[PDB]
Amino acid sequence: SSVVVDTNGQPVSNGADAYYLVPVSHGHAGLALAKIGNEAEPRAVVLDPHHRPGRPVRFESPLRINIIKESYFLNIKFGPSSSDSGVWDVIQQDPIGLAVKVTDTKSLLGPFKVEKEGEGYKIVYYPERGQTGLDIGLVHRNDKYYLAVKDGEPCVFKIRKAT
Amino acid sequence: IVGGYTCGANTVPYQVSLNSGYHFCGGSLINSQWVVSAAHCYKSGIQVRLGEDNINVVEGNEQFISASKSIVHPSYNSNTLNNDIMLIKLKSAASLNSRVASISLPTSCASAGTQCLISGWGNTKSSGTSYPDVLKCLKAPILSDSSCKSAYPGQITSNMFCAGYLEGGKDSCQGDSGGPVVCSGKLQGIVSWGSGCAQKNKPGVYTKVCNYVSWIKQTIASN
Repeated sequence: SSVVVDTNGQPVSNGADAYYLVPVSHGHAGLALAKIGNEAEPRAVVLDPHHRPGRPVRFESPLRINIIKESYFLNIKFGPSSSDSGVWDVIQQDPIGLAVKVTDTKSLLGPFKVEKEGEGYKIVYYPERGQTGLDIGLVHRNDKYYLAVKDGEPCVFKIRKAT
Repeated sequence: IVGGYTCGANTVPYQVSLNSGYHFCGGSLINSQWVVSAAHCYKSGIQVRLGEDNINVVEGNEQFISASKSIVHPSYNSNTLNNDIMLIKLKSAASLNSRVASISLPTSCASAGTQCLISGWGNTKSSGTSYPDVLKCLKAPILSDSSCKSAYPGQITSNMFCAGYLEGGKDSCQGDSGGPVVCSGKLQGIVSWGSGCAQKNKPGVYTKVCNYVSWIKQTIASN
């Protein structure tokens, strides 16, 4: 039910602004893309020490309200607002597991919620809307932290408006 | 509102803004003490602002009245967007004047092709963002339920209708939520959702107020 808030105490906007997700426990690491399996292009969303503050994200709901609440199902994307590229999804892929990846399509209602956790927020993934959520955490591999389902062990972020 | 026009001061006197230090939703004054808005606009300690045309300045014709009760529809489902309606009882009666008047509830449902007035202070752009100082207005027709369902497969219930233009260019948008859709002088819709704003084949989706009139009347009667 609560409004999601940025590091300056302002409500997070619905698509209008981009935000850095700043991890509280891995301060020297930012959002980036990396290769997973035998893939040519980097499509996995990671926290990378050589990428700080990292690529910023937008949070999008079809609801015609200009702020985001913890109860809204969201698309999360890199890049511009009205685009369909850089859209986060969760895809089973070795060696990571339920890996957060980027794709080039965007459903009406995305599968994510942003929920308060400790001193910031966690990203929670919903396989379907009626169900309980799965925390997004980190899989440490190849000197980076792949975002993946890790229920019980969320990566806690502060949300800093890109400006 | 994308592709709309400046309403003008006295033109939409039943429009209110829902405020918690910032404007976040529209609403409609349905009598001196009751406002209807969208369930997804629910927030603690809502202040309703009435008589506003320019949201960013204290014009003096304003009335700022706190909500005393905010009643989300008991079947509101945050997973499906169904039953997206809320009633706010104001703590005191609004004083009615040239810029503050109530909109009445419909006696029956509106038909496809009927022209409606949709208003709000939401985003005026289909790509990017720009928020107006003054209230914006749009004339938009109700679309058939079949074409609404073709536009958004699996997501349109009996308590929603589409309105606008499958061509694009003219629509409600972010910041318009909870605001009025008025057809034949009666409140027929509440701004709810859509895929983007003013995009081809992605019309606005509105809460179908004619389905809720008995619930609204009962709720007002008992509270």
